Amino acid sequence: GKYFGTDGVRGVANSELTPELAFKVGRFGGYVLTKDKQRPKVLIGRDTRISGHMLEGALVAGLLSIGAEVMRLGVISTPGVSYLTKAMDAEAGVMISASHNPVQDNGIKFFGGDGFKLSDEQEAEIERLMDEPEDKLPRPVGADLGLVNDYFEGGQKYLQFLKQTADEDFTGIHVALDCANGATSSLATHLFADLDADVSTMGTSPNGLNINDGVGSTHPEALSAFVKEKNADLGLAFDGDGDRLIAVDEKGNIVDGDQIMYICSKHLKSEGRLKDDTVVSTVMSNLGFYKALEKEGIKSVQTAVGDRYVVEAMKKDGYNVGGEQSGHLIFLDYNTTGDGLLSAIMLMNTLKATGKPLSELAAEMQKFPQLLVNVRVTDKYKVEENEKVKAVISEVEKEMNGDGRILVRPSGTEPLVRVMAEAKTKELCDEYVNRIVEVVRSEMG
Amino acid sequence: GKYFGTDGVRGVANSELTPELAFKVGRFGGYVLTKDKQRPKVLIGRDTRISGHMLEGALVAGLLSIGAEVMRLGVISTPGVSYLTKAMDAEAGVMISASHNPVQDNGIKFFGGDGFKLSDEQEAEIERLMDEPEDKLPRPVGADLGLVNDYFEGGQKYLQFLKQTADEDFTGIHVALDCANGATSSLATHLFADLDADVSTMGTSPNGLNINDGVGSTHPEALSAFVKEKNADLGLAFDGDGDRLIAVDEKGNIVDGDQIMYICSKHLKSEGRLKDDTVVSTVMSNLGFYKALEKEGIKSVQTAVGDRYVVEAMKKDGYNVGGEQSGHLIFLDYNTTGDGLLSAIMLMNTLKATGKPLSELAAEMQKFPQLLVNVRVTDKYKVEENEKVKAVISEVEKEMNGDGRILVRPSGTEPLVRVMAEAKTKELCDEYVNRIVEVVRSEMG
Ligand SMILES: [Mg+2]
Ligand SMILES: [Mg+2]
Repeated sequence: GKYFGTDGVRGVANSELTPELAFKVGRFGGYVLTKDKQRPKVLIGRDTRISGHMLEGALVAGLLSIGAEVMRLGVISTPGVSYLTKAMDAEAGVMISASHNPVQDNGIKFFGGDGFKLSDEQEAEIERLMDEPEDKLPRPVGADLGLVNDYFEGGQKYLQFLKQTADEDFTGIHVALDCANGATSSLATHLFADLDADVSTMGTSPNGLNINDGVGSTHPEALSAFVKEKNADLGLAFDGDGDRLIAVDEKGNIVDGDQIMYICSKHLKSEGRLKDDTVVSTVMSNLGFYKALEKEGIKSVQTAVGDRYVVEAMKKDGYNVGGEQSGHLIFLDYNTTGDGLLSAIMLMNTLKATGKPLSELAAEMQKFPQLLVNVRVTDKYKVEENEKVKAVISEVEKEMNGDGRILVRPSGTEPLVRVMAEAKTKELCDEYVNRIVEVVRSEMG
Repeated sequence: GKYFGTDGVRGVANSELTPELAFKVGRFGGYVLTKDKQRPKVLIGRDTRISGHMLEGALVAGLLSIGAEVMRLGVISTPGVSYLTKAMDAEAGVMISASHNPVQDNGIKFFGGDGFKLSDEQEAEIERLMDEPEDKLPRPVGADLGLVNDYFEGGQKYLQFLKQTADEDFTGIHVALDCANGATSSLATHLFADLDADVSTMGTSPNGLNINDGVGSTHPEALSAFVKEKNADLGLAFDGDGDRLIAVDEKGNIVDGDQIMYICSKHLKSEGRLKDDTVVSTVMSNLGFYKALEKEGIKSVQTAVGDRYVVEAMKKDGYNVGGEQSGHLIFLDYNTTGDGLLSAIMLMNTLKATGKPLSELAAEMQKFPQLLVNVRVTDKYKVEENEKVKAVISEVEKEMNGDGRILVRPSGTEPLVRVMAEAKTKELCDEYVNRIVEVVRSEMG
């Protein structure tokens, strides 16, 4: 009924996301794409998950059973697929991965020919075919059967395109890489060695079991240690499929996606390349990122959470740069989806154009402290309105006067509500939250 | 109910032999083998059929969904699989091919750990699982899932083993190869170039569509032309999966499996290596092959048609050499199934040990002429007994007195009977058949 969430088709591999489903996906999916060509060119990529092989085989089988021309890519980052499908006029690109999730999980994600996600009505038709119980789709025979020519060389192409967006050799910079034991493990090390940086690596020994196991964008603490240990200029932590980037300065502090977006968009404005000097972001972004934008004369468009809205916003009005705090950054001049390595190169560009250390460049955006307090309440759903709670909030907001932010949303999992403040100091956070919290306890408990 | 015929699982690819079935085969097949190891090592090979890829993917998926360790071999001859599985203590070997059949057809064939076909009771259990409508077999998750390490280097191993059975370099011999555009296309050319023979090739440009297309063991007429055209010492014509060999002499005449068996078994007797100086063959063999055996003091055991009986016979009583007229020859000292390249090397061994041309060596076995006549009859099933027909046959037989043979068997397809004589001359054939034929017309018509 719905197999395509916001990440395409996800599940625990073999339990929920069965090789049986990956076959029907590939078989019906290639049908929906058979309205263009009747030999649609389709690219498959995967990350280093052990189940990728089981799913790639079953999925490739379905694509060849309706006549699609299949191009195995091997293990490559999701950006690589997006770039490659558009750069080789393919009708689609599939990526088998579950990003930063644990190893038992896998997923199937589709790209149409433009390098963006598959159109929402195309995904619709697929789902409507997978709920009929009788496959009456064609079964080509003999030479009408699908044909496979592998392209394990495609990584080298994507690599050479990234290398061409480097403004100059990164000589003299000692960089440390955490590749999450995932899709970027071989790509990243070849990319930065080839730009003549000094490269120390970790999380680059994938074996099908160890993806995002205390490594990668979402477990940056290890890379923090490894940078201080090897006295590196910075650390780069991609996630399992290479669409996120989180950095680490020479002093070992985490540099999140808000700060990277700041650092780079300010670099692009400095070169005339940021278009309309605007930057698209989500509501997930820290208040002091907007503050830092106004102080550098960069307008901002804010959207709802989710890659699809950030990219839709940039597309409508020609925007050059977008991103979320998670490390997902889109440089629409170069690639149609978030690209960890691309982010990394723009970051390195800034490091060598300004000669400053990454500590200093991340300083120029002051993050506002946040504070969460969880109030157990009897019925968490009748606080949306309340003359005493909704009042104390509006009071607290205008008092802040744009140098702070409130958010109160009932938990879904549990019988409690989450009160969260951003302010310019931890102490303003404490009081602002405690005002709202103590009147919430006045009703429920 | 029965999916495993004498060639394992055959069908037209995607119509009858669907990627769906290849999945259940791989999934249930690896289960039946999970009673040994619970991570059974399984080898897959294939020929150059375009559908091999679709079936290999689906089949590999099923093997990984019950935890088998899968070793893709790439394209390799059926002998290669048999040799390799036994030489690497694997629990099974799968070969995806349909031999000499047209390209739209494919098949799945299983080898147990000994390098012989899977035990007949193991194949039984598989079939009994594929007729239950509810897969309640395990579904390992996470690291319990199957694991794949490719071994495309395995051809080079099989190649180096064959190269070690060559009694000496084949220098000075100009050999022509017809590889049917199949599994032996890359193996054969590297093997004979490496033994320093002068090598002309044809049917070695496979593209997934052109397997056994007027080339290979069963269409030898092209290789006949190509040998005369390039003035070669001999031609070798393997079939689609490399288990058959048919040769061609310098004058362009076909040398069938009876004659190869003769030529080689006489060579092995000459070196003390033919064991009990016996040779196993089928009833399909030409009468003058037996005659030629008695004249060289080689005993013979004769069996029913089918690889499985020839190999069972050799196994019971330790026999060294066996084979059918089709080119399928077993050299149990070296490999557990028919091996085209192996046959070829034994043949080359003889050519260089005796210095004679292949014309002369094939001369020493005089084939008896055969003759078939087809008699339309009203009910072809009441000639098994007939006082007038069964009498004229016994008469004709004892007259021949062991220098001839009769066979009369009703056609299945049609309303007629086939009368077939072997005699020492075409004229004895003509009369012997016409006697039997004219009394058959005396009843039916
Ligand atoms: Mg991701
Ligand atoms: Mg064969």
